[PDB]
Amino acid sequence: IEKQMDRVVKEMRRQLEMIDKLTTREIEQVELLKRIYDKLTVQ
Amino acid sequence: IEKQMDRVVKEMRRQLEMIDKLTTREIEQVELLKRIYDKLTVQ
Amino acid sequence: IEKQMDRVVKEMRRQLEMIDKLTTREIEQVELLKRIYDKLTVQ
Amino acid sequence: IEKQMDRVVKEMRRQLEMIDKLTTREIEQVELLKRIYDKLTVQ
Ligand SMILES: [Sr+2]
Repeated sequence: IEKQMDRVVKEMRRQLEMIDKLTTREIEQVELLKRIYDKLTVQ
Repeated sequence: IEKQMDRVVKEMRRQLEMIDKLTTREIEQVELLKRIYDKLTVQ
Repeated sequence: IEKQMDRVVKEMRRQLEMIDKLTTREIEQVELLKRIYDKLTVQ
Repeated sequence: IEKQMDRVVKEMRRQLEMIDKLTTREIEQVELLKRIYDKLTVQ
């Protein structure tokens, strides 16, 4: 069963790398949203 | 296999931190989107 | 070790429920984004 | 524990499907955000 647990650890870390990237992309969306809102506010 | 099991548990704790971040950022984004839509729509 | 694997299955399903909710929320963001873009396009 | 291990593998496959969706939707959102920002900015 150690062969299977080995595959699980590897896949979890691969999927986490993907979620990590997603997290970075979401930060950009927030910053872009704030910029868009400012273009719509008098200043 | 206890060593492998420990690795799995720590990856899950790491993943939880990431989901928490995605969840809170998602809220910030949607609230921003609604505000932006309102700035463009007849009130 | 069955006690630990039991906790892993439960936690994975709990975290997936969270990702499932996130997925639904993201669909809304896309639909909201399309509506915002249309308010900015002549028609 | 092989039965529990199988449950874990299937949850991971389910999670992957979800991450794939989040990843593709995120792209659609950012491209929309950039287009919206452009519609509001001097070109
Ligand atoms: Sr988003």
